Amino acid sequence: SMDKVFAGYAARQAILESTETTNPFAKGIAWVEGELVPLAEARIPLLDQGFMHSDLTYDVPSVWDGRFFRLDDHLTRLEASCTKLRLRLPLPRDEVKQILVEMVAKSGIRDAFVELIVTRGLKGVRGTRPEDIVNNLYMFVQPYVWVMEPDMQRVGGSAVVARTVRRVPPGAIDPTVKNLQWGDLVRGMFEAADRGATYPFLTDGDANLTEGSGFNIVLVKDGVLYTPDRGVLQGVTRKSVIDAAEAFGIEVRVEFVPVELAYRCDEIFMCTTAGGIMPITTLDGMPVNGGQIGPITKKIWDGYWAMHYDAAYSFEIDY
Amino acid sequence: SMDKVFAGYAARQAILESTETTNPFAKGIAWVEGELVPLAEARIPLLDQGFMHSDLTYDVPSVWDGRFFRLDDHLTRLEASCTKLRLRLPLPRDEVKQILVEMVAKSGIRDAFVELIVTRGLKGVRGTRPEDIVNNLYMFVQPYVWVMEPDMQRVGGSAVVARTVRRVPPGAIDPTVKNLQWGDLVRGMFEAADRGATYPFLTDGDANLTEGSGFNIVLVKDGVLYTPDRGVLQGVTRKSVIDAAEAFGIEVRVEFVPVELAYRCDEIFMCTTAGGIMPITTLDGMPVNGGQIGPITKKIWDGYWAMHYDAAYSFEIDY
Ligand SMILES: Cc1ncc(COP(=O)(O)O)c(C=O)c1O
Ligand SMILES: Cc1ncc(COP(=O)(O)O)c(C=O)c1O
Repeated sequence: SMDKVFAGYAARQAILESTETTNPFAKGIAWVEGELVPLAEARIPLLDQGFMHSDLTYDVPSVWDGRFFRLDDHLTRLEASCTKLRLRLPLPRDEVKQILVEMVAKSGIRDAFVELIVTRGLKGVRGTRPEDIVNNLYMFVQPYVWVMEPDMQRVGGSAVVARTVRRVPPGAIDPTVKNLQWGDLVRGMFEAADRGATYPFLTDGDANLTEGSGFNIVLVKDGVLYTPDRGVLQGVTRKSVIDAAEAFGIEVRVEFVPVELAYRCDEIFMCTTAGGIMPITTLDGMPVNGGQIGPITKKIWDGYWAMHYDAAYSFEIDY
Repeated sequence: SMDKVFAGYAARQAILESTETTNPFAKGIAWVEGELVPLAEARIPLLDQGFMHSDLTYDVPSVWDGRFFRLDDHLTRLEASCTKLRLRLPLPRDEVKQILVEMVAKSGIRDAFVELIVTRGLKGVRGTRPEDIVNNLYMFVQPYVWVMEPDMQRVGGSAVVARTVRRVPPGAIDPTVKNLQWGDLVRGMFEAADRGATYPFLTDGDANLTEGSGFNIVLVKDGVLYTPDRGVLQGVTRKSVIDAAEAFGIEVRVEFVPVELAYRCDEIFMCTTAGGIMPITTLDGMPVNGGQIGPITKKIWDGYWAMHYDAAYSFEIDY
């Protein structure tokens, strides 16, 4: 049912575009210091510690066909991330939700990438008394972003297990805290391109799989799903994959996933908010179990997008 | 001869402060997109990938008593860092040097912290063709920053070996590439404060010392200097420490430094551009070999500041 999903998106894109010459927010909208402004014009202070030392957390809910998807899960993860970094969401949570909906309405964007950022503020942890630290908030709405483009999801992507880089371990930086410190992940993207592939899979350096440059990894083997427990973000897409699998009666094991399972499994897909369910059909230059998108991947694919119209996981925005 | 160095600084500081209310650049000046602006007013595009994914490198030379210290070393390290990250300094190096000198002069600042930042730009590595990527440059000059303030340097600070966090390993993020991804270092600063100390010493997760939140670590035992080789920034202050130690006939060992050596060494000091030579007299709540600043620390301290008037390591700015 990719045709239905992608055709609906192509149609809504054409409409969105024809608003660009008259709606200054049609290419994205940003919230900065309580003002709304076109995304291409948003500026932040050079001295903000979110920039000076990437001292921040963030989270990215999405809108599809005018329905916010699992927004409360994203806001709850954001607050959990903040707590773990000794940050505090600078506005009441219900007010933040209110602003996000309004921002989407003004943009007219029906399929949107939505980002919230909480930074330490203008005074850094080093030599500022904690009582004088004032956290900052930034939010923006932009057109939906594809870690895997629709036309590649019909074909499958190519991945490698990275050998020149490995994932930052939790004892250095907690990967359950969503953060913008992408040094290892960018190295991985460089390595995949050098090796003639699109996506990097990073190990934990101890012969287990973790995650990639903006996605969780799922292996399928003998009808069972396998996905890394430790060392990764606990994605909302992954959580939706788990909800779908259980509804379908497919076993899911969130556990230590040895690198070797990647070379003898039946299917592979990545999952993430900016793109959804993303099949992988070659691994280290070899077809994954024959090279075709697998049946369980397809079932999860359809179940994920179905959830976007399910009131238990979504709500409709008034534009 | 701390008295002379610090009293000279205090005097120049009183002059600078007296002008804060009439020189608009006296609190700092920034270069953004070819424009010079007061530092407190400088702003960068929200969508710059230096913010969105901390996809950048940086470097921090300094000015002392109107004399740039080792600027060409810092600029060469910046270019080497750019190369490792596949970035390119956006202006010719000699034009970059000329702008900085101009910026210091306009500010009137005689003791300056000078930062250069090269970011990926407005288009990210994920989903932009490399040929369409355009790196951005930001620079600023601000009053000299003290990781350890003069009064504390006369007496020594207190550190802990961090036990809730360890340093990001090189196979994840190269610590010789100066970067603003301080997730582990901020955790270290929190841990130190939680424990009633100031400075965190992070290990490599294999029982060896690395560096801290903005500084290298040097141990002194039986007349020999020891400082970690792998897993740390190759500090320009550390390079100056080595030049001074060789000048004095003191042996320096840049090698693997087991954590245990910190508990039985004779002296400890930190070194960094933002403060210079910073003695440590208590470790994990215990005195370091008596709790007094050691004689080899004092010799390195004096020689470090003497090098700031040596034409081989510095040049005078025309204000
Ligand atoms: C490193 C990383 N892992 C996993 C994910 C997937 O998380 P989620 O499904 O909540 O978007 C992302 C999100 O972009 C990510 O950046
Ligand atoms: C992590 C880290 N280690 C060491 C240093 C010391 O480098 P340098 O002496 O060149 O300033 C710095 C400087 O702030 C640093 O951030």
